[PDB]
Amino acid sequence: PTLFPEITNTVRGRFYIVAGIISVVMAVASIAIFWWIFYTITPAPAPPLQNPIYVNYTQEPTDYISAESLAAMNAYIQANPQPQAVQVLKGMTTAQISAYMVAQVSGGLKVDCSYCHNIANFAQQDGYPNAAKKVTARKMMLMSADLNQNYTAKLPASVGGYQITCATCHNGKAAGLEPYPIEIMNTLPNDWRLPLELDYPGGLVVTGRKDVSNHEVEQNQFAMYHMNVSMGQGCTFCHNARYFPSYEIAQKNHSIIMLQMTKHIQETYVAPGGRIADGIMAGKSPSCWLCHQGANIPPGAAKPGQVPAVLSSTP
Amino acid sequence: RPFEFRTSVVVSTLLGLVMALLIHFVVLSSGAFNWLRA
Amino acid sequence: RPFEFRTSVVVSTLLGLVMALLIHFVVLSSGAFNWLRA
Amino acid sequence: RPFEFRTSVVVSTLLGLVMALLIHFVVLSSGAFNWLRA
Amino acid sequence: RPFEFRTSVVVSTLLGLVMALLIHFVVLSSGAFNWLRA
Amino acid sequence: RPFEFRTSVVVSTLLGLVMALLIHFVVLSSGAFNWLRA
Amino acid sequence: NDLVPDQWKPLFNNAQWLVHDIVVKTIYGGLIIAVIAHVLCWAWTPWIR
Amino acid sequence: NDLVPDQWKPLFNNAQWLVHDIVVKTIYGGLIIAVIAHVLCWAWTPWIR
Amino acid sequence: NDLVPDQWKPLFNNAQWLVHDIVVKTIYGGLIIAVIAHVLCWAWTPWIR
Amino acid sequence: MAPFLMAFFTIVLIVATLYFLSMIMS
Ligand code: BCL
Ligand code: BCL
Ligand code: BCL
Ligand code: BCL
Ligand code: BCL
Ligand code: BCL
Ligand code: BCL
Ligand code: BCL
Ligand code: HEM
Ligand code: HEM
Repeated sequence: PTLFPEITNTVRGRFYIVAGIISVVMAVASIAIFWWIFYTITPAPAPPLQNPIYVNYTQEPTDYISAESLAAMNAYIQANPQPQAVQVLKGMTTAQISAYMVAQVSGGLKVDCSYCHNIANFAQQDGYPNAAKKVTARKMMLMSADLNQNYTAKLPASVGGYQITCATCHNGKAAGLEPYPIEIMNTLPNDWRLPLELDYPGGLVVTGRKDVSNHEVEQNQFAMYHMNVSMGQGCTFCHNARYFPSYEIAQKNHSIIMLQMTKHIQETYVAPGGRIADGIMAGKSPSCWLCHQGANIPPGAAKPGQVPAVLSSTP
Repeated sequence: RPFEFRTSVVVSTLLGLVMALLIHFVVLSSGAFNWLRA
Repeated sequence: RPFEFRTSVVVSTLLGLVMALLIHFVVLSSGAFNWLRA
Repeated sequence: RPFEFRTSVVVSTLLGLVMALLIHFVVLSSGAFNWLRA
Repeated sequence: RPFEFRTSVVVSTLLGLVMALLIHFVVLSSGAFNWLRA
Repeated sequence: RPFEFRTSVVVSTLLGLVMALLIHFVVLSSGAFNWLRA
Repeated sequence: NDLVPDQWKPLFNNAQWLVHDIVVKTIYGGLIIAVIAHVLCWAWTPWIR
Repeated sequence: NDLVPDQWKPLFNNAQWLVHDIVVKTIYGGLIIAVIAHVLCWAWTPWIR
Repeated sequence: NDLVPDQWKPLFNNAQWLVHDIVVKTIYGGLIIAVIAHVLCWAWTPWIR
Repeated sequence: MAPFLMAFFTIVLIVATLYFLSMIMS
């Protein structure tokens, strides 16, 4: 009793049905087994870090600090509540000051307290071979305070209350900090650097100028791609691609403040009247990748209200 | 000449090879077995 | 005959050479053996 | 006869030349032998 | 005859010229011989 | 005759001209002879 | 196609029967090796847990 | 095809049997060499651990 | 093809046997030179360590 | 009851396909 004698009675036609069934079953089984294996052997999500004082940076792993160096810390802290010699930290008790050097300044550099000043007497200045590093540390701290109080304050509160600190630039390395690594120089010439010689409210404008050509546009494109790599959000983060000179997206102004701050850093601290002398930072010019490192907010940036009041954006 | 035997050998062999390669790459990149330097 | 001998020889030799090159490159790039300056 | 003598000769010689050039370039770029200025 | 004489001579001459040129540029560019201003 | 005379003449002349031009450009660009403003 | 059995004569030629036999033997050997490898891998490091 | 055995006459010519023998011997030699190389490599540095 | 041995008559012509002999001799010489070069290179600087 | 319902449906599918295939190929 069939309406397909040519399909249900012939041996060849009778094998069509079984072949199709087996093919469908095997395809489904293959897909299911592969995806089950992938989802069963794949690792768990890479979680974030939740330090109360940092964004995406941790100082908690603590073995750079000597087990004996902590003892002289407590011995000095018990000895005197008030700081004997403070020039920048004029408004903190020795308890808070010690809790701040253990947490932030040494955590951002990942160095022992012997790296700066002498364990036998913390407040002595010029009685050991490592005093120049302490002077450089004070100058670095003053620079951080200046940067907080002049450029980060101008940014709106919607961005956040994040403030610059020691771990923002150094990122856990005392010395050997390198802006412009080989990783971020992918499609650019390896000698290229950010052009900190220009006036940034109108420095890189190229649209409809008639006095420039593809050379200037190439330089502008190099700078723009560096900005793209430093943030990791692509070219549409600060621009409306239908008209580049437009001011709509509201991160094109924050970028202006960043450009002015970077130019100020290069002109005041990196090479003030010559990098060879009268200059901290060892002549290493800054870049957007130095702090940001591929994220909108720098991983080492401190949450609002954590740095000392003298160094905060609002003192 | 009948196509059913031949079209089947080729498809089965190709599927097996591709799935084996893909599965070894997925297991290697997962980093959960300590194989080839952890 | 479903398959020529020549096709079998060509396919097998090509697959073998490709697999050998892939395995050598993957073992070299893993950095797990200390071969050719670690 | 499955394969011409000419075809086998051409394939084998081309493979040898390509492999020799590749192997010299890989050995030269590894910096493990101190040859041609270290 | 498996190969023409002209084909063999052309292939050999082209290979020799290419190899000689490549070897001279490689030796020149390494800067290990102090030739043509070091 | 394995090769025409005209083909040999053409190939040899072209090769000689190309080699001479390449050598002149390479020696000029090396900046080692103080020719044409150092 | 006289070597092919009575049941499978309408589907097989005489030359594809031997190739099919070879393929079947290879599949069985591969299955045995895969079972052994999976047992060894499980004994080394369980993946389900 | 009078050199091919009786079983494989429907599949093999007389000129392909010799090449098949050559290929089989080459594959067996390669297998032995690869086994030796893998044994030496494991004795040098185990990759499973 | 009266110079080809009896076993390899169905594969080789009479002009290709000489070229095959030349190729075999060249390959053997290259293998000898390669083994000598590898021994010298190992004596200079071992690449395994 | 996610596994139990899936098992019931799959068993029904297998038994039904067995029955219909036996009906067709006989
Ligand atoms: C390490 C533990 C991993 C894992 C890692 C792998 C890896 C890795 C592989 C598999 C593969 C498979 N896995 Mg497993 N697998 C896991 C857990 C599972 C679970 C489970 C529910 O837990 C299941 C059901 C399976 C099921 C399966 C099968 C689909 C398949 C093996 C059988 C097969 O088809 O053989 C049939 C296979 C054959 C018939 C092949 C025969 C090949 C012949 C022997 C030739 C081989 C090449 C030869 C040496 C080349 C040189 C010589 C020249 C040819 C001349 N896996 C966990 C998560 N699984 C294997 C597979 O076959 O993928 C395609 C595979 O590669
Ligand atoms: C690239 C591969 C090569 C090739 C490589 C080989 C090899 C190698 C062999 C053959 C052999 C055979 N081949 Mg052939 N062969 C090729 C092309 C062909 C073609 C064709 C194109 O028309 C044909 C018709 C054949 C036909 C045949 C038969 C004449 C012959 C015996 C088969 C048999 O009985 O298998 C039945 C048996 C099996 C199918 C065995 C299956 C084994 C499985 C895979 C398990 C293996 C276990 C493993 C080794 C254990 C590992 C231990 C480790 C320590 C873990 N081959 C291709 C081009 N062939 C065999 C032969 O002549 O032997 C004397 C042989 O050894
Ligand atoms: C060192 C230890 C490394 C590793 C490194 C390598 C490397 C490196 C290679 C392999 C290769 C293979 N590996 Mg291993 N391998 C490891 C662990 C494993 C494991 C495992 C589960 O742990 C497995 C299952 C395998 C399995 C395998 C096979 C797929 C294969 C060797 C057998 C084969 O097919 O030979 C069949 C091979 C042949 C028959 C080749 C015969 C070649 C003939 C002799 C000619 C060679 C060229 C000749 C000299 C050229 C010049 C002369 C002119 C021809 C005239 N490896 C670890 C991680 N493995 C080899 C391979 O073949 O990959 C495709 C290979 O190259
Ligand atoms: C120095 C140590 C280096 C290294 C450097 C090299 C270099 C360099 C080369 C090789 C090459 C090879 N290496 Mg080694 N090799 C190393 C370690 C290894 C190891 C190992 C597991 O440690 C292995 C297995 C091998 C294996 C091999 C072979 C694949 C091959 C040599 C054999 C061959 O096929 O000769 C067969 C070769 C021939 C038959 C060529 C014959 C050529 C004839 C003689 C003519 C030559 C041209 C002539 C001068 C031109 C002028 C005249 C005109 C023609 C008229 N190497 C380490 C890392 N090796 C060589 C090779 O041939 O790669 C393809 C090669 O170039
Ligand atoms: C300076 C030391 C350098 C170096 C520099 C060079 C340079 C430079 C060259 C070579 C070349 C070669 N080198 Mg060396 N070489 C070094 C180390 C080595 C080592 C080693 C392991 O240390 C090896 C194995 C070799 C091996 C080789 C050979 C492949 C080759 C020479 C033989 C040949 O084929 O002659 C066969 C060559 C011929 C038969 C040429 C015949 C030319 C005829 C006479 C016509 C010439 C043109 C003519 C003047 C044109 C004008 C007139 C018109 C025709 C009318 N070199 C070091 C690193 N070597 C040469 C070569 O030929 O590379 C392809 C080459 O050019
Ligand atoms: C200055 C020192 C430089 C240098 C600069 C150059 C330059 C530059 C050139 C050469 C060229 C050559 N160099 Mg030198 N050379 C140096 C060191 C070397 C060394 C060495 C190991 O130190 C070697 C081996 C050579 C070897 C060679 C030869 C390959 C060649 C010259 C001979 C030749 O082939 O003539 C064969 C040449 C001919 C037969 C040409 C005949 C042309 C006729 C006479 C017509 C000429 C044009 C005519 C005026 C046009 C107008 C009239 C119309 C035709 C009607 N040089 C150093 C580094 N050398 C020349 C060459 O020809 O390279 C291909 C060349 O151009
Ligand atoms: C590029 C490759 C060359 C070639 C290169 C060679 C070489 C080289 C040889 C032959 C030889 C043979 N070739 Mg030829 N040959 C080619 C093309 C052909 C063609 C064709 C295209 O039609 C044909 C029909 C043949 C046929 C043949 C036979 C006439 C002859 C014997 C084969 C045999 O018995 O193998 C059966 C034997 C085997 C398959 C051996 C397998 C060995 C395995 C691979 C293990 C090797 C281990 C190794 C040596 C040890 C390693 C030590 C290290 C230190 C670790 N060749 C091409 C053009 N031929 C051989 C000969 O004349 O001998 C007198 C020979 O030596
Ligand atoms: C890293 C440490 C060593 C080193 C380690 C080794 C080792 C180890 C080896 C070599 C080998 C060789 N090295 Mg090395 N090598 C070094 C540096 C060099 C330098 C240099 C400038 O310094 C040179 C020139 C060379 C050159 C060479 C070759 C002589 C040789 C590889 C030949 C080849 O390509 O075979 C592959 C080539 C082919 C397959 C093509 C052959 C072409 C034939 C000969 C011409 C035919 C023409 C005709 C028309 C063709 C007809 C058929 C056509 C299809 C139509 N080496 C350094 C100093 N070198 C190998 C060797 O000894 O080989 C014998 C080897 O094993
Ligand atoms: C936090 C206020 C802060 C401290 C503390 C600090 C210290 C410091 C030291 C001790 C060095 C010198 C160590 C060595 O000998 O080189 C040093 C050098 C650099 N610093 Fe710095 N620094 C602090 C803050 C900051 C901030 C916020 C930045 C980023 C703008 C910054 C940058 C640099 C750079 C660049 C150098 C050069 C070091 C190099 O290896 O080249 N520092 N800092
Ligand atoms: C993405 C790679 C990218 C492109 C392309 C791009 C273009 C662009 C142009 C053409 C200008 C000048 C146009 C004009 O006439 O003013 C310009 C200028 C600025 N951009 Fe840009 N820009 C790209 C990327 C980015 C990103 C990701 C940012 C935010 C970090 C950014 C910001 C700015 C700023 C600020 C300027 C002003 C330059 C100045 O006034 O001198 N750009 N960009």
